[PDB]
Amino acid sequence: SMTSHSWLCDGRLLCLHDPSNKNNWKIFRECWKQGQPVLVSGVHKKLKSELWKPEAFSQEFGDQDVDLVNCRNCAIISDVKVRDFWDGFEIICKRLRSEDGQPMVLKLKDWPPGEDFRDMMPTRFEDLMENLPLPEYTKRDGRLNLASRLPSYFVRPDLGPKMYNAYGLITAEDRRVGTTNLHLDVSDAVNVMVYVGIPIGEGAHDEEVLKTIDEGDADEVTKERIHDHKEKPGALWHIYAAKDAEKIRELLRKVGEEQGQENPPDHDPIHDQSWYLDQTLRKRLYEEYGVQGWAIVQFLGDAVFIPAGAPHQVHNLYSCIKVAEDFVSPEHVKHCFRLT
Ligand SMILES: Oc1ccc(CN2CCc3ccccc3C2)cc1
Ligand SMILES: [Cl-]
Ligand SMILES: [Cl-]
Ligand SMILES: [Cl-]
Ligand SMILES: [Cl-]
Ligand SMILES: [Mn+2]
Repeated sequence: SMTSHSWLCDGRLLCLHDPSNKNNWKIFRECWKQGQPVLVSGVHKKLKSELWKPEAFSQEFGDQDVDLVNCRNCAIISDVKVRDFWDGFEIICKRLRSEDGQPMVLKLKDWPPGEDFRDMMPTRFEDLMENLPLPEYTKRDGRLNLASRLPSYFVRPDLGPKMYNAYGLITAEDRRVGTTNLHLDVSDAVNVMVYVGIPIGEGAHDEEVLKTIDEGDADEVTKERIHDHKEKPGALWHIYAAKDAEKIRELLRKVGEEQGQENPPDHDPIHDQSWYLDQTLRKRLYEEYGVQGWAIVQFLGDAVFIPAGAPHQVHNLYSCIKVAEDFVSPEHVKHCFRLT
């Protein structure tokens, strides 16, 4: 039967099933007030799927100049054409190669750049903004979005949305690297998976993806989405409560020191955006500091709600197109205040 919601992370994470149901706020606000993330499935079924294809992005925008990042070593690839990224999104034999001659796992940096999404892609902008879940929270003029209503004593989000485009991580060694490193934001955010690209050429990569999900501490209900429903998994997230941020900074200072980094005793390893918590570091955070996170697999059409002040990291299982919008809920506005 079709139901309003279910629970992931062994009862710790709300999953809403109908992205446009006007009754969702009744389910959402109790979990949100506690500082928990929330997942909403099914947003892909509301979108014009022809607007979100990698081939359309290459055809329409391919002559723009951009920078990429090699996810395996953090090296910047400067001043290339955006088609050089998009044409290798799913076809491995078209990817830019590293010195060792392997195809690179690449992230497209800051594209569209700054606040330019609305001006460069007005039809995409309309399609996404009109179909965001929890619209009183997430729409620029929503009654529970304080983004446009606050004085300069608060840090306001930029005008969005923002696009996040990167290849999938492939090997056993890649399991220890992030697409986006551990960091926190002072605004709330909703992040929608609009396209998952399962590649070809090295097409038969199905078992390292299951081992990544399993080692990432993903729940059994999450594994039933793949095996029973054949949903396409895009990315593995770890999210931590805002109240656990200082204990995470203590762990990463101790590890920085063990590894011969020479940081002052006050430095901020979360703001630095330089760490990915692999299986070893997550176990150590739990055993040594008592801190547990939410391990979330974001499938095609899933919208992840990230509370302000919550440390989070992202590991792409396949090639992903994500679009995220920032907002300021009254529940979490304290995290963007500039005093005390
Ligand atoms: O795509 C769909 C997914 C689930 C449903 C099922 N209904 C059940 C009633 C209800 C009440 C409150 C909030 C949500 C719901 C969802 C319908 C469509
Ligand atoms: Cl909070
Ligand atoms: Cl457009
Ligand atoms: Cl709402
Ligand atoms: Cl990063
Ligand atoms: Mn972020």
